[PDB]
Amino acid sequence: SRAYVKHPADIPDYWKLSFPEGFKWERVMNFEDGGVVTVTQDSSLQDGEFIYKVKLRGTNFPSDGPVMQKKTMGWEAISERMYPEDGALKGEIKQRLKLKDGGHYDAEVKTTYKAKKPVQLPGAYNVNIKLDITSHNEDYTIVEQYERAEGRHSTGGMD
Amino acid sequence: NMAIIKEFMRFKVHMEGSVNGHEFEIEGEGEGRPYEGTQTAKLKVTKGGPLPFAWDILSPQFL
Repeated sequence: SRAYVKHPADIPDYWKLSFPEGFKWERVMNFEDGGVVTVTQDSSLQDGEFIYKVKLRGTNFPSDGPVMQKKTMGWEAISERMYPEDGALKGEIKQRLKLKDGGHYDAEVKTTYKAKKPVQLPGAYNVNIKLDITSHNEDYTIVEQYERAEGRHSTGGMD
Repeated sequence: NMAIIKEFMRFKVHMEGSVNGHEFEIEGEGEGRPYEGTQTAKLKVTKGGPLPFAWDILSPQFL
């Protein structure tokens, strides 16, 4: 939900600048056991609220691994390294899912964010993300999440 | 733009997807403070539930 990233004044908030038209993104997640998730999303602003449409395709998860067996325990703190490329804003993450067995399950993720109109692109910087499941029913057909996200310069020193 | 994006904003999300062939749909709604960088969501599986896989692969797509 990229409209809600806190930005410093001197870094252009690409996602907020894209509105009201909005932006689209496409994400690929490669998990260490061969599992793949590809996701596309369209974000727009209508009737004063943001409207998100998402499609997700996950394939090749070992029928015996932590995802299919519901053995994960949440995402660690995430640092998404942002950079402009080919007219779009890209984000790359190396990030783990906690496992019930005292362990970790790693993912490499790359996302391309493109505004529907011309928007100024930022240079390289990081987005720091905390993503929490705050509550759920027994079978996760109802789930509540909290996220905090903040851009930080990755160059530029103490300045 | 600092006009059209208020200090408090709500959102609606629709997901359609499949994992290892298992089709499902999810409808949700959230809210937060765009300039402060914080938000909450409540999601409900509407088709394909209960899900045979970790919710954690879906959470970053919402968020």
